[PDB]
Parts: sequence; structure tokens; C-alpha cells
Amino acid sequence: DKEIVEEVRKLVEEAKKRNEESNEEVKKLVEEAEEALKKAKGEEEVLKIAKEAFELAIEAAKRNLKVAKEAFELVIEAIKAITDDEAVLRLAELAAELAKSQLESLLKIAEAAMRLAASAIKAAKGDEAIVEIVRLLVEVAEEINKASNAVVKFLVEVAKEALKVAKGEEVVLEIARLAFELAIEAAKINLEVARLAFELVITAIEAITDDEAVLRLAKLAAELAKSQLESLLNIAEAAMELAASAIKAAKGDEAIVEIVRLLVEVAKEINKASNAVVEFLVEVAEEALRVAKGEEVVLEIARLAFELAIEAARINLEVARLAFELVITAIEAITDDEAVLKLAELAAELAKSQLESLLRIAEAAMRLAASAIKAAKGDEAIVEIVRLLVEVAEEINKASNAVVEFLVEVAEEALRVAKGEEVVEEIAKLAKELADEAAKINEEVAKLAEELVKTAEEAITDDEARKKLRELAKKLRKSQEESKKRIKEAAEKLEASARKAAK
Repeated sequence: DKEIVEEVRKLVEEAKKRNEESNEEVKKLVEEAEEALKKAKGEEEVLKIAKEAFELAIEAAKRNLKVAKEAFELVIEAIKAITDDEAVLRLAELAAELAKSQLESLLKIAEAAMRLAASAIKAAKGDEAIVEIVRLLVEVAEEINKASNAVVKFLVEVAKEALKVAKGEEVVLEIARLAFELAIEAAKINLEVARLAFELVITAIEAITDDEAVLRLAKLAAELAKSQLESLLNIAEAAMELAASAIKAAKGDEAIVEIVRLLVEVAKEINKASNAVVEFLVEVAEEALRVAKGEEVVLEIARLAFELAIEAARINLEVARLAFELVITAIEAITDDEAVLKLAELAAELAKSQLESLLRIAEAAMRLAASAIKAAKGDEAIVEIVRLLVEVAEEINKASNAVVEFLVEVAEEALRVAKGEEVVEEIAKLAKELADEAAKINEEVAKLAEELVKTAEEAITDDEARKKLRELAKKLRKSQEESKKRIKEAAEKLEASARKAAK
């Protein structure tokens, strides 16, 4: 019991002092390369130094996983024994502290690699050398996400094992709460390494002369942005299974509402981290549009940033769909009309989050195009930017509709189980408001898009381009009116469900 609770306690301490030595050997490793870069008078030699230095950091990241995986595998073993639920919780808190250490050590590795790339950029005179540096840094940061998610997948595995042994309810809520906070902590570690790597691409831009490399730094920025977004999506998928497994061993209804309530909060941090990395991506594009002197390059930047924004709305949508099936699952294990009414609210709260998240994506692609207009000269290239823009807007309506239909699908299940009359009435109340909040976003998006076509029409002369820009304005109002219709039809389908299920 305590003779093996003390054992894992001593295993975590050494694993944390190995991590403390892990990035210690990395800080010394970076300073050496910085000393060599400072003195090495070369250009193919600045790259070979950064290359093998980035590779040493990638290996040290794979080392931290070899420690954490062997350490987590041991914690699982000590859970196989131990009868006391009062001492599984001890073992569960020890695993959370361990994974928070590996992720802190992983962030510290990327920060040291972040320094090395900047040292490689000063001692690099050619544009071709700068771009090969950033392409090597994106390689390191992409393995930092992969190791960060691996630590998360192995922690939520430790939680799953401790849940099967858990007999008491309050022990389960603690296990769930402890491992949700780690997914949240890991979500912010991923956002930290994104902002760092994005600011390096900025300093890489400020050293570039040609317009060719500026496009290659935007492509390299778009690569990391999808990498950061899918890395957060995997985190969301990790907390989903932990939420489902925490419910299979959940005692009663109050424990399941609280498990879903904690689940929603994680899905929030995923939306707020997704938003923050999309804004960061747009600034790098804005820093790259300001310096671009050619329209053949300006178009390629906005088009790449809009693909990111579109893919952001789709990952915003999957995280919603992940959290919505889980809410449906929780309703299946609820016997109280009070705890099923409190599962519809937390669903309608996760819906308002995805829409405010969708809007912030839209607002980001707005100022992206706005900067593209100013960096564009000629009515033709201006219209194509608006074209690529309302494409983003059309995928904001569709993702909004899908967000509402997912919520109505959840209301349809809570209704079928709500055997009480005021519950049927309450579920319908809090549901139609998300449709009013949906049409409110659909109008906010349109106003935003309305300012942009007016902006484009001002910097336009060639009458034909005005006809093209007029066909897009008609296109945009068309898509948001359809989206407005597909939202009323959802509330109409749902208003005829409190009718059936109630007297």
C-alpha cells in the first residue's frame, strides 16, 4: 500500500531530475553551437551546425518520451496492486505531476532550439540559408507537438487504468479533474511553442530580400499552423476517451454532469488555443504581405492563410463533434431529469464557444484580406482576394449550421429522456437561444465581410472588376441567407419535439 505509494513517489523525483538534466544538456548544447556560429566564417557551415544541433534536440525530445513512457508504464503496474482507493488517488496525482514535468521539459527544449535558429539566422547572409534554417526549425517544433501529445496519450492511459480500480465516486472525479488539467496544460504548451516558432519566422522574414523566400516562409508558417491545429485536435480526442472511460465507472448522476462539465472546459481551451494559433499565423502573413513587392507573391500568401482559416473552422468543427457525441453518451447514463437538463446546458455552452471561436477565425481572415488589399495594386488581383475571402466566409456559415444541428441533435436526445414537463420546456428554452446566437454570429460575419467588399471597391477602377466584385457580393448574401434558413429549420424541427414529448 504505502510501501508502493512511496516507490512511485521516488520514481517521479528521479524522472523529474532526469528531465532537469535533459534540457540542461540542451542549454549547454545550444551555447556551444552559438559559440561556433559566432566564430565560423562560412555559409554552408552555419547550416551544418544548426542541422546537427536541431537533430540533437529532436533526439533529446525522443529521450524525454523514453523516460516518460517507462515511468508511466511503471505507475500503471503499481496501480494493478493496491486495494486502497484513497491511495490510487495518490498514485494518480503523482502521474499528473510527472507529465507536467515532461511537458515543461519539452517546452524548454523548443525554446533552446528557438535560440539556435535565431543564432543561425544572424550568421546566415543568403536567403537560401535562412529558409533552410526555418524549414529545419519547423521540423523540431513538429516533433515537440508529437512528443507533447504522446505524453498526453500516456497520461490519459494511466488515468484509464486507475479508473477501473477506482470503486469510490469522489476518487473518480479527482482522477478526471487531474487529467483534464494536464490536457489543458498541454494545450497551452502547444500554443506556447507555436507563438515562439511563429516569431522566428518573423525574424527570418526581416532578413529576407527576395520575394521568393517570403513565400517560402509563409508556406513554412502554414505547415506549422496545420501541425499545431491537428496537435490540439489530438489533445481533444485524448480528453474525449478519458471522459468516456471516466463515465463508465461513474457512480451517479451528479458525478456525470461534473465529468461533462470538466469535459466542456477542456473543449473550450481547445477552441481558444485554436483561435490563438490562427491569429498568430495571420500576423506572419501580414508581416510577409507588407514586405512582398509582387502580386504573384501577394496572392499566394492570402490564399495560403485562407486555407489555414478554412481548415481551422473544420478542426473547430471536429472538436465540437467530439464533445457532442460524449454529451449524448452522458445522457444515456442519466436517470434524473435534473442531471439531463444540466447536460443540455453544458452542450449549449460548448456551442456558444465554437461560434465565438468561429467568429474570431472570421475576424482574423478579415484583417488578413484587408492587409492583402493594401499590399495589392490593380483591381484584378484585388477581386481574387475577395474571392478567396468569401470562400472563407461561406465555410463560416456552414460550420455554424453544423454547430447548431449538432446541438439540436443533442436536444432531441435529452427531450426523449426528459419524462418531466418543465424539463421539456427548459430544454426548448435554452436551445432556441443558441439559434438566436447563431443568427447573431451569421450577421456579425456578414457585416465584417460587407466592410471588405466596400474596401476592395474603393481601390478599384476597371469597370469589369466592379461587375466581378458585384457577383461576389450577391454570392455572399446568398450563402448567409441559406445559412440563416438552415438555422430556422433546425429550431423548427426542434420546436416540434417539445410538442411531441410534452402534454
